[PDB]
Amino acid sequence: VEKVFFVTSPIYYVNAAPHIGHVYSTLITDVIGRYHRVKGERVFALTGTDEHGQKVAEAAKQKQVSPYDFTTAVAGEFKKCFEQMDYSIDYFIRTTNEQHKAVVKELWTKLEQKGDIYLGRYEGWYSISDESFLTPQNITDGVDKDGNPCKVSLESGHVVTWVSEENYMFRLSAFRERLLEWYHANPGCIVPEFRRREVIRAVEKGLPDLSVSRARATLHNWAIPVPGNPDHCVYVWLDALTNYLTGSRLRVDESGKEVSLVDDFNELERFPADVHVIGKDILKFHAIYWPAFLLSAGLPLPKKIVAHGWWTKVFDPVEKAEEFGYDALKYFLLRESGFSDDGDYSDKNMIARLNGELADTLGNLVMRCTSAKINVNGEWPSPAAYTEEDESLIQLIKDLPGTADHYYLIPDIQKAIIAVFDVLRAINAYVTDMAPWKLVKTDPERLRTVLYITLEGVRVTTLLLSPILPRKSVVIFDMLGVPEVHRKGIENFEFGAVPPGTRLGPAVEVLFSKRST
Ligand code: MET
Repeated sequence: VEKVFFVTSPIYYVNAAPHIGHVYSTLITDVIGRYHRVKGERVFALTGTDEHGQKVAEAAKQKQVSPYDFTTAVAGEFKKCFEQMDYSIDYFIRTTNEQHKAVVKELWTKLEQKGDIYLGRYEGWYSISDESFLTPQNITDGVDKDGNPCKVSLESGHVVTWVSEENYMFRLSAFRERLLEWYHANPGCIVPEFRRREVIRAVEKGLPDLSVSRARATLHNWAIPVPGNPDHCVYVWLDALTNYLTGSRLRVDESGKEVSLVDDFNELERFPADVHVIGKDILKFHAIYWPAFLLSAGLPLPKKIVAHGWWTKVFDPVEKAEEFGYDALKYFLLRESGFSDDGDYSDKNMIARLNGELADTLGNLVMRCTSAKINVNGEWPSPAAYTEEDESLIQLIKDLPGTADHYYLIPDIQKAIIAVFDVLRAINAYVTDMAPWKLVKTDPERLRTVLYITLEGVRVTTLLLSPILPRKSVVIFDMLGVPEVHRKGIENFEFGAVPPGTRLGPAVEVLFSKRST
C-alpha cells in the first residue's frame, strides 16, 4: 500500500529548555525520515511540544509569568534548537494549536459515543512530573527538593502525590485481549524486542481503567475542556498522544505553517504512523494507552514503536556541534549508543570516533580516490578486467544496500552505520593491498580498475550514510562529481550507476579535521 511514510518524535513538555534528550529523540526521527526520502518515498516527519497540564502550568507559576506567554516562549526555544541542529522535520506541532484541540474533542466524543468513557473516580498515586498514574507497587520512599521524607516513583524518582478525584474514566480494562492479539500478530511492532516483551508481560498481568480527565482547578485551568463538561479537562496524555492524529490531518504550506485541517485522515495518506520514535520513559503510553484509544475509535494502529535507551524528560548539543561539527556529533550520538544507557559520551570517545572512523576511515578514503597524485585525470576511470579480490570487494558493496535497508527499517540505526563502516574498512584494506599510488607509474590499466571500484564504494557507502551525515555527504558527492540525480533513489543503490568519464568536482580543504588526543 503506497502511502506517505509517517515518522514521529514525541512532543516534549515545555516546563524546561530543550536539552540533549529531545535533540536525540528528534535526531532519530529525522534520520529515519531522511533515509526514506533517499529511498524516493513520500515522507512526513513530525515533532513538537506538549504545552498543557499541571506540570507546565506549575513551571510557568514558578517563573511568575502566564502559561500562554511561557509556553509560547519555550516552544520558540525548541524551534530554534531544531533549526540550529539542521533537521529536516516537515512540521512542528503545538498542543495549544486550535486545530489540535478540535481533533482532541472529535476523538474524545468518539470514545464517549462508543461507550468507552464513563464517570468514575481515581483514588491513587500520581507523578505530576511524569503526568502518570502509578499503583502502590510503583512507589517507594525518597525525598523532595527540601529534603523532607516523601513518596517517589520507582519509574522515574520524581515526587508522587495521592489524588482523590471524580474523573472521566477510559475503559482500558476492556482492551487487554485485543492489545495482546495485536502484539502477537505483529511481533515487530515494538522495538527493541526486550521492550516488546516488557509491554506484553505488563498487559498480561491485567489493565485497570484509566483516568482521562481531571478537575479543572487541579490543572490550574490550563488544558482542553471536556466536551459537554466545562468542570473537567482532558488528561494531558490523551491530549498529547492525539498530536499524531492531528499532524496526520494538517495541510502545511512551503513556509511550514499549518493552513488547513482535513476531516478525514485518509485525505493526506499519513495515518497511522509507520514509526513512532520515543524514549523508554513513555513506552506504556504509546504501546498500551494509544492503541487502546485507536481501537475504541476504530482508527488504524501504528506499524512500529521504537523506544530508545535514554530518558527524554552538563551536555549542550549545539555547543558540541560548534566544536566538533554537526554531522560528526549526529554520527557520534547514533553510533555510540544502541538501545542502552551503556554509551560512553565523553570528549575522549567523541574525538576517538571523529579521528578513527570519520577522518581516518571515511575522510582519508575520499581524499585518496580524488587525489591528483592517484586520480591524475580527475575523472571516474573505465575499469579493466576484475580479479577475485576485486570481485570480493564489489560483492560487499553490492550486498550493502540490502543489509543497510533492513537495519534502517527495524529500525536500528547503529547497526546500519556499523554495516556501512564495515564496507569502508574493507575498501581501505583493498586500497592498501593494491597501493594505487604505485600503480600510477607501474600499471595504469590496473589502476583504472582499482580507482573505479574505490570511487564506487565511496559513493555507495556515502549514499547510505547520507541520512546520518546530510551535509558532509553533499560535500563528498561534490568532490566525486556525482550528478544530483544519482544522489537519491533506490536505482542508485546499485553498483555502477555513475558512468566512467564523469568528472570530479574542483578542489579548494579537509572533510573531517582531526583533534588533539
Ligand atoms: C505524545 S508524546 C508526549 C511526551 C511527553 N510530553 C514527554 O515529554 O515526555
